Amino acid sequence: TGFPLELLTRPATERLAYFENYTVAHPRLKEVYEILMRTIAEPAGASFIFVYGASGVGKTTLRLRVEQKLTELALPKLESDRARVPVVGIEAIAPESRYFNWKEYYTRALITLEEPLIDHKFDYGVRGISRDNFGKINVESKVVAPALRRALENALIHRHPDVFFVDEAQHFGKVASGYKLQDQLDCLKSLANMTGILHCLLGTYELLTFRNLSGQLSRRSVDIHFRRYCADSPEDVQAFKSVLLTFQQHLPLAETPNLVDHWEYFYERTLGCIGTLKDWLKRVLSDALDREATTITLKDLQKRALSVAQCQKMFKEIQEGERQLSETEADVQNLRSALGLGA
Amino acid sequence: TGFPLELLTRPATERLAYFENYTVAHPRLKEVYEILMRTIAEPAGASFIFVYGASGVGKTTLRLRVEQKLTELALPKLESDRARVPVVGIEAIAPESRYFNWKEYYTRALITLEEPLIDHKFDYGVRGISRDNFGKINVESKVVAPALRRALENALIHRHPDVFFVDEAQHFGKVASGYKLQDQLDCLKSLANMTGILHCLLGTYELLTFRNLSGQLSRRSVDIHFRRYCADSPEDVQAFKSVLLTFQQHLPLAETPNLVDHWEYFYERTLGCIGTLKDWLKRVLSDALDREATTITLKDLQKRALSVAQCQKMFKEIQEGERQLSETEADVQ
Amino acid sequence: LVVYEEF
DNA sequence: GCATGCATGCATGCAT
DNA sequence: ATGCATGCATGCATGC
Ligand SMILES: Nc1ncnc2c1ncn2[C@@H]1O[C@H](COP(=O)(O)OP(=O)(O)NP(=O)(O)O)[C@@H](O)[C@H]1O
Ligand SMILES: Nc1ncnc2c1ncn2[C@@H]1O[C@H](COP(=O)(O)OP(=O)(O)NP(=O)(O)O)[C@@H](O)[C@H]1O
Ligand SMILES: [Mg+2]
Ligand SMILES: [Mg+2]
Repeated sequence: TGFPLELLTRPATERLAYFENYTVAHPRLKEVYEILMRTIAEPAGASFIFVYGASGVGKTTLRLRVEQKLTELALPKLESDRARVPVVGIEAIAPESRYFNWKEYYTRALITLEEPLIDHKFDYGVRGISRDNFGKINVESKVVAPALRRALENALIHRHPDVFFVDEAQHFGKVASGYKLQDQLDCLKSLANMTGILHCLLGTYELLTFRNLSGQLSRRSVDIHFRRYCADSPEDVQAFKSVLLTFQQHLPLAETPNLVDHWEYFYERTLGCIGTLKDWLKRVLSDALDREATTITLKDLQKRALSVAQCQKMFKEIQEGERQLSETEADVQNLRSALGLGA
Repeated sequence: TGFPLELLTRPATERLAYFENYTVAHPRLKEVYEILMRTIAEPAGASFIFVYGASGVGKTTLRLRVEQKLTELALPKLESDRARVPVVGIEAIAPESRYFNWKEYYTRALITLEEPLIDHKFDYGVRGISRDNFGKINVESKVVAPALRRALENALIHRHPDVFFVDEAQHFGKVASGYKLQDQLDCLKSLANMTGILHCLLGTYELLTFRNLSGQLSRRSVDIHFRRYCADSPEDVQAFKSVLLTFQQHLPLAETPNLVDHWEYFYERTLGCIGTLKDWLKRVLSDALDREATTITLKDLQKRALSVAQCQKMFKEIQEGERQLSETEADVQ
Repeated sequence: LVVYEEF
């Protein structure tokens, strides 16, 4: 429908903020969001949710959107059930660490449920972890891992969140030379099992090593593929054109170029990823606002486009990931013959 | 205009002191000074200012001049509010143990920020840390590190210094464990964010590895390369010759020695560093005054010049630092 | 060869 | 065997 | 007479 004309009366910061807050609900995003929401609505004896998408596809934005949706849905019940907390999302390693430190993960998870009215709980069962009636929850550095793990388990059971979110979970594979991938997944499964809280794992195609390592984790896991748009499928091309036209209409500038016709160039420099294209357009708009120009030129797009080498590397990475995730009827027949009564 | 001619009748001590006080504003120093002041005037969201350079270029002199000029600027605003502290600066302490001691650094930062008008913030939430029976602050030994860090944060936010200077910040790199190196800088960053005070770090090329452990550090900080004068480009050679001419004209001696023609030897020993050149010339002038000589000969320069091995090691270190700073980030913007 | 004012 | 720094608990001196 | 605050002794926790 186009951005409102009142934005042009505002300086560059407000226009860029409006463009950043603007979101497009493309059909693939809508389908994946619906699937994930329905999966959260009924875990059905599953402790893991594996959502893997390429870089700049919209996994994080999907996480915030779904978190806000569960918060809004639970609020009417949360008026009377004030003790409950519907969602909680943390990163695996917030400040980069060459290694994943379990203890750091549990400390972050436990501190990421704080509320100003901490009277709901009164206790975690472990010394050195209670706060002095403050919104800031303090964890003593000398507390051993199993005890504060017990505290986190008790907090998760009492608070009863609907789903635990682990964004950018590709960092779980950054083991401190232990090479204990199955042990790490077993620890996470045990946590989910004694806590009864559904765990959602979000990350790139790197975590496919986490996918089917063991049968127990295979049954406990639910696989969701955040598919990108590919130029092979005509409907994907049409959706990409629709996203391009919507972003062209909603970017706050006096005039906009016919960037829809350049869809081949955009797909080449974005690999059909909504998040990457949005970041590219945000960079272009930031450059234009720095220039305070009223138009976008082809050179504006080409200045802050993705490098050729980066596109080549990510294309191969994504194609390999999709081939790994690809399924064929041949596999179904092989499995049926292995079980028996093949046809 | 040169040195005052009246100083020739003054004793040698006065002439030596005058030469020591005299400073040269060579173009690289002026550029670095202006860049540092403009960065101080507007934080631009950067909590750190890194100014690294070869040893003996004048980082300490730059810091001192910045502190003096900032005090001069802040005096009219200090007239109204006496509680505000314009600038706090303190050299980093090289620890005798492998691990850096943050407790001693915090205590010394509190001592540096000491204000004679103690009545403004006489209580930081401390256990007797405030001064008693003497002007200096008496830090209680048994005070734990987190509490004293909280007291330091309270004092910093109460005084709100314009900029915080940490001289010789390369001592921060001194840590017991290799993987533990990542923690000191983020602790200092968290302290800066909690206080909101602009921190500036000065040091040699040793901190370059400590500088760029991640791209976030580059994003959240401003880099200032105190470049030396390189004989490769004729412009730096001309600047070095002009600096030598100025030192020649300002050196308190009866006859001005022709130091310009020996510029190759000076670059051989000073390696394009103005501070080392000033130290060498001060030593030579001291010997000249003690001998009560009238001119400077090449033997005088050779007697007090740095050894060839010292120069080789210094050149190797500075060349390695320059090559490591030649790192490039060619990627999508 | 330009004389430099004191810093 | 030990060193060395830090935290805690108890004893005691002082002030109200 | 008693409560509070600080100084000292000892354990401890890690390192050598
Ligand atoms: N639906 C959307 N509408 C508009 N902008 C979007 C949308 N999804 C993503 N973006 C933009 O793309 C950015 C990155 O999206 P994000 O959700 O981090 O993608 P990702 O595939 O999870 N990337 P990674 O950090 O590699 O996992 C966002 O911060 C937005 O600027
Ligand atoms: N540009 C200059 N003009 C005049 N004198 C200078 C200049 N730079 C340095 N000096 C003098 O030389 C001395 C030594 O220089 P200094 O500023 O200590 O070097 P530095 O590079 O900071 N040394 P360090 O940081 O310990 O490796 C100063 O204290 C001044 O006395
Ligand atoms: Mg993401
Ligand atoms: Mg110095």
